[PDB]
Amino acid sequence: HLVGVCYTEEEAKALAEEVEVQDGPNEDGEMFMRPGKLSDYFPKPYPN
Amino acid sequence: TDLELHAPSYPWSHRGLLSSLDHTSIRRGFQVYKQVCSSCHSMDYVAYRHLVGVCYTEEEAKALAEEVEVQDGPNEDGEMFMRPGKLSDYFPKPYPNPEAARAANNGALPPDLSYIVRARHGGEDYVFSLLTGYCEPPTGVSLREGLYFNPYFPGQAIAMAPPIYNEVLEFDDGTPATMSQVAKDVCTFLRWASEPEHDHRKRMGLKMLMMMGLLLPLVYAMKRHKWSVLKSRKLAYRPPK
Amino acid sequence: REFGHLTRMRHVITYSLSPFEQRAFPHYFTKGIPNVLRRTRACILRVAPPFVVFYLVYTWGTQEFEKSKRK
Amino acid sequence: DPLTTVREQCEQIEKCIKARERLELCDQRVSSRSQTEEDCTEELFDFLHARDHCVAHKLFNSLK
Amino acid sequence: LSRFLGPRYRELARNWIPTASMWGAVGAVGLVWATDWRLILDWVPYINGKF
Amino acid sequence: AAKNAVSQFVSSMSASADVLAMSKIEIKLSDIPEGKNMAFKWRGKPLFVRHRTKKEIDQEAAVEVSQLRDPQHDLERVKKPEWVILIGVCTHLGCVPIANAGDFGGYYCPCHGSHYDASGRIRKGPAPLNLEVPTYEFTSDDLVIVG
Amino acid sequence: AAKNAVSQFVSSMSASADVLAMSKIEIKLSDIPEGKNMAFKWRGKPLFV
Amino acid sequence: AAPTLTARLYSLLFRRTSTFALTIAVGALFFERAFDQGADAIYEHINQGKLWKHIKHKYENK
Amino acid sequence: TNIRKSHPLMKIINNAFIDLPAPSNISSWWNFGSLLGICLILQILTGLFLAMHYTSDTTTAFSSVTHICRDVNYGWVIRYLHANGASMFFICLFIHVGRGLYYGSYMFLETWNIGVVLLFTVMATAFMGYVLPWGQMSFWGATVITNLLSAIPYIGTDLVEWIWGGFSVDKATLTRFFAFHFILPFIITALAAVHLLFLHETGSNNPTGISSDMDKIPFHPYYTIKDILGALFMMLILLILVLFSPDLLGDPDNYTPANPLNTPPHIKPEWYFLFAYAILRSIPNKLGGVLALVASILILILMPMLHTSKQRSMMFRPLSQCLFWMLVADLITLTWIGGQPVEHPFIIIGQLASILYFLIILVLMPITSIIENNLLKW
Amino acid sequence: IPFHPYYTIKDILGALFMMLILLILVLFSPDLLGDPDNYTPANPLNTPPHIKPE
Ligand code: HEC
Ligand code: HEM
Ligand code: HEM
Ligand SMILES: Cc1cccc(-n2nnn(C)c2=O)c1COc1ccn(-c2ccc(Cl)cc2)n1
Ligand SMILES: Cc1cccc(-n2nnn(C)c2=O)c1COc1ccn(-c2ccc(Cl)cc2)n1
Ligand SMILES: Cc1cccc(-n2nnn(C)c2=O)c1COc1ccn(-c2ccc(Cl)cc2)n1
Ligand code: FES
Repeated sequence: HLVGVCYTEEEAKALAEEVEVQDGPNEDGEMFMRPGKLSDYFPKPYPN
Repeated sequence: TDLELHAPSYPWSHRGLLSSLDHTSIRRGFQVYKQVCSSCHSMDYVAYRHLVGVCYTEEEAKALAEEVEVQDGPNEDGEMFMRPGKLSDYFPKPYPNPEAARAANNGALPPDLSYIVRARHGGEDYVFSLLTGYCEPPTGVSLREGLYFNPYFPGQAIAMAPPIYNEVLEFDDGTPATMSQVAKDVCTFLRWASEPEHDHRKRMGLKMLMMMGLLLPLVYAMKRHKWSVLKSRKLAYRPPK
Repeated sequence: REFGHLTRMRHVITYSLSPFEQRAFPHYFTKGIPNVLRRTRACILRVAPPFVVFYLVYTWGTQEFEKSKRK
Repeated sequence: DPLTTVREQCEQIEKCIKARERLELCDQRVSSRSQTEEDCTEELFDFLHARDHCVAHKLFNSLK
Repeated sequence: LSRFLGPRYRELARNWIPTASMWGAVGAVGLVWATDWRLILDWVPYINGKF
Repeated sequence: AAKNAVSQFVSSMSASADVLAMSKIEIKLSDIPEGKNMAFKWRGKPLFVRHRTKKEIDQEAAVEVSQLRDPQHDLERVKKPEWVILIGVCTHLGCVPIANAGDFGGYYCPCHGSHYDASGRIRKGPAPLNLEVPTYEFTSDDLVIVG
Repeated sequence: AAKNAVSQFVSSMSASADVLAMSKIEIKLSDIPEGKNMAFKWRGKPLFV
Repeated sequence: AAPTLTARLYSLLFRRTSTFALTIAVGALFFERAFDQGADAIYEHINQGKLWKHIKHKYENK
Repeated sequence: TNIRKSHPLMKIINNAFIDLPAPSNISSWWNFGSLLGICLILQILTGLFLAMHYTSDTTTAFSSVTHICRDVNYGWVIRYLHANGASMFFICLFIHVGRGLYYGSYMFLETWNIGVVLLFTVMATAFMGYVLPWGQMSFWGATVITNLLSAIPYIGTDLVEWIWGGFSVDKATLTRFFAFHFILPFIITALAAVHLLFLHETGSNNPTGISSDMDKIPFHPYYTIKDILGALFMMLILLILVLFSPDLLGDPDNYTPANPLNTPPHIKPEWYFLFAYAILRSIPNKLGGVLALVASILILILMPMLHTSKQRSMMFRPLSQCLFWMLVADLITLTWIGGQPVEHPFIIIGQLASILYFLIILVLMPITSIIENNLLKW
Repeated sequence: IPFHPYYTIKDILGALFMMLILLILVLFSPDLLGDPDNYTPANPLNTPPHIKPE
């Protein structure tokens, strides 16, 4: 929601990559980490 | 080139117009699902709380969910908690989150079995003729290394190894578990699976057939009362001569 | 179009009886089946032979599809 | 084994004596030459359809 | 039939036709602003259609 | 009452989207091992992205145009021949098969014994056309923009 | 026969199967170590401990 | 004379143009456990020993 | 001071249903017009319950339908009422059209023309609702239709892009099939009240075609009780199918969820679209199929202009009704062919009977009405 | 007097004056009439300072 408001799309794809999030399950393993993919709501400060 | 084989019609105990499903045959049919399949197949539309009043008592089916422990969601003090199963438990998946179960199954995904009887031309009549009509490939017919010659499959080459033989398990009531007894039980469990309202609708279709034997003769006699004025009348034409 | 405005009629008389002076079923099966057998002999020579032409195409149309898959 | 006692005598009908009698009359003909694509699936379908009906009328009373 | 043709209806069709055309070209150019016909907004380039 | 009542209210359910960055600007990962291709999420059906890795070459130009129903070859649509993406539609029905089944290296359509190829042409009938086109402009280094 | 459309109508919108199996009773004993109290974010109306 | 010589219930019941529409409301009773006969008697007669309340006594008492 | 004749609301009811002059010899075929109004109110009430639990999303839609059949109270009886209460709508609709064609009722021109509009809006509403369960017949029936809708040369390719939501098949794809399916039954209702405002100008036709202003009876009590008897006989046969065989008319392949990665063995619509599907596949072109589709429903408007007989009804016309049942026995042949594979015998029969449907209405009917005039000495 | 043209044109003038004042509130102050406390999600574990209808 910031592209066109505060930053260009680069400066925002690269700003999502500052933090790595937990995405869903998978084969060939589990709980795999992933950086921001721009479809990412702002990270939670607490688990619960 | 080859053709289609059609399953013969069996005299089931629920193929009558006011008939039911034999509930002890559904009890023995869940065990054959528990222990022969459910390692290659699933059932994500049927829970454990749906068999209370059908096969098992609520005490009997509470202790039957306990056998498997299912991962639940995140919390404090941990990330993925482990707890035993409750009655709010859909039957757990055999290859969970399976990108390619074919890795375990030679390039073929085994289907969900929640609607396998409602989604086949021949119903549970097709599933019984599938499991008890296996053969070995005939002359001129080739084969892949993980394919078997089933005559009741459309391509006649199925990637499922024959899952039932004589005494794959033993029942908790002493019936002799031969190949046909275990098959009939999972075609009476797999009809209740895809059609759980089967018995409730054949009795509700009796509480209206005895109400149209009352109501329908009694509006027809209101009709013949009014129309008898017109049905009996006489007409005459008397012009001046 | 109300009742005393529909047409013009002269010299016709009508006699009618009460619903309470009549039995419910005067002639039910002594007159019922010779009346239905009259209406069946009339309109079955117009209705039925179109539908036996569908039948001879259906029985021939699944005797060619089953020899289309064999020898 | 309620199958294989029902299955056995159900191929002693004089309708299954016709449907399998030509199965090895065509079974001996495919592997004669090394390059032919004639399968034997069809005279197996005539035999299985003629056998599985007679099994269906006689099997469900022996069980449960 | 013979109810329909003559020297009357087709000279009533003579001053009809301009009416027909401007009943037809009304339907032609009027359809294109309601249903977003992008293949005919190109032909007159003066009208900025979508921003 | 026309240019502001009717000319406005198509864009909620039109080619104007719901999410800003969906697949058109989303750059794609190597979540695809070469050998088989499995399903996706948007653009409707699985737009099967391809890493031939020096494969599919020659297979393309071995059979020529004569009995081939549709003149549409991968010499011009895709720019360099280690690159294609597919469509999940058909020309008559809407058919794609379970991936990597066939004799030549193509598709096993079990509806009417039809047979399709990997990069989208047809041996059989009754397919009138060949499988249609996705919209793309490949520009940058590794970032995949289809849309 | 005239109730058969409408006597099945009032008992229709009281909820069916996902509700009275668990909102009947939820056993939640042996939860807490002593000295501090928790909150149960269930029971419809809330319930404490 | 010889025909039914009983009472006449058209000088009270049904005759009312109102009752034509009131026997959705005033004529809406009397016949629910008179038809818990038949319905719950011939359903549980053809279904002998197959329902759950015909077999639950085995797994009732331990 | 009769309150049935002077009250502002009650006058309209009294003029339309109570004191209306009706012919005395009206038979059972005039009952199916009130059965269509029974079937329409039933589909609207049952459809509003099913809309409270449905979710339009191509990932979560096959699962929303199984949720009502296995979790929601009475959801199995309300869902199978709806799927079977649309087969009853379509069997009453084809008897109703064949009545008005037989007894010459199309001569009420303003009534007949609104009827042909009602036959389009009904056939389009039952299409948008069958795609909504989102199984293997709901996907491969919508992509057969939209291929024949992107063959219109000037509007066709940008129109199918709007109904799919701008994409192929995603969440905002079934949002437009669901919105038009909610709305069009409330337009069928308003077109049926205008339908009966034009019949009130002449009153009804009667099996003899001859006018009947000497022999009228009031509508109440004679046809208010005869219609009620026919409406209860309809609810008997309807509830037989909901409670004894609710899967008799549908298809099993719509119980497999929608997935383009697999393919069904056949493409088969419901029984009441099979005559219109045997005509699309009979013309080997995507333009001569979408034109031969709409010509099969639009040909009803030429029926007032093609009538060349001196009499109105077919009761006294024995050669004209011999051709009425060749037309009924040809819509049966087009319903059997419409659910067969496209093979050798099922295409020579599919096109020799898509021709005969148009040769009977347009050519063979107006010539046989003239031979009848010539044998009666006009 | 007849209703058309005298009150078919006088009502149209009043209906366009209504859509002016309505679209002023949608596009210049769309939260003037509501309440902020309905932007806190429903939770009985907390309590609002006041109860206020529209
Ligand atoms: C160890 C493997 C394995 C076991 C055990 C197994 N299955 Fe399957 N099943 C498969 C595979 C693989 C397929 C898919 C076959 C194919 O698609 O070629 C399959 C598919 C099916 C089908 C669909 C067939 C069709 O025509 O679509 C039915 C029905 C079925 N299984 C029933 C059963 C029953 C009943 C049991 C046990 C009582 C069972 N399966 C146990 C592997 C298994
Ligand atoms: C939603 C659909 C429809 C509804 C609710 C409806 C309703 C009715 C009703 C209530 C009547 C009066 C009773 C009767 O005569 O049966 C009637 C008559 C009639 N309808 Fe329909 N109808 C519908 C569709 C159609 C169609 C599709 C046609 C023809 C193409 C049609 C043509 C006629 C005609 C011609 C009559 C008068 C017949 C006569 O009096 O002889 N209607 N309709
Ligand atoms: C007027 C005539 C109508 C017809 C002929 C019709 C037809 C259909 C059909 C054939 C289906 C497919 C059912 C299935 O295959 O399971 C369906 C589904 C559905 N319809 Fe209707 N419908 C009508 C009216 C309505 C109305 C008025 C509404 C909403 C208010 C509605 C809402 C729905 C919904 C929500 C579904 C969801 C899918 C399902 O439950 O199967 N329908 N309709
Ligand atoms: C309005 C109108 C106008 C012109 C003709 C006719 N009509 N239709 N058939 N006949 C012989 C006619 O005179 C009608 C009546 O329309 C119908 C059809 C059924 N009902 C009905 C039945 C029972 C009850 Cl309770 C209420 C209504 N009304
Ligand atoms: C091809 C195919 C396959 C499977 C299901 C279905 N289908 N879709 N809906 N229903 C109930 C189905 O059976 C179909 C569509 O079949 C047809 C044929 C002609 N129409 C049609 C005619 C007029 C209008 Cl206006 C709209 C559509 N639809
Ligand atoms: C108490 C409280 C607090 C917050 C919001 C709301 N409320 N609920 N809806 N809206 C718009 C609100 O402002 C209320 C309800 O306030 C009232 C007062 C009387 N009625 C009433 C009168 C007639 C009828 Cl028939 C129905 C209701 N409602
Ligand atoms: S892919 Fe379906 S027949 Fe060609």
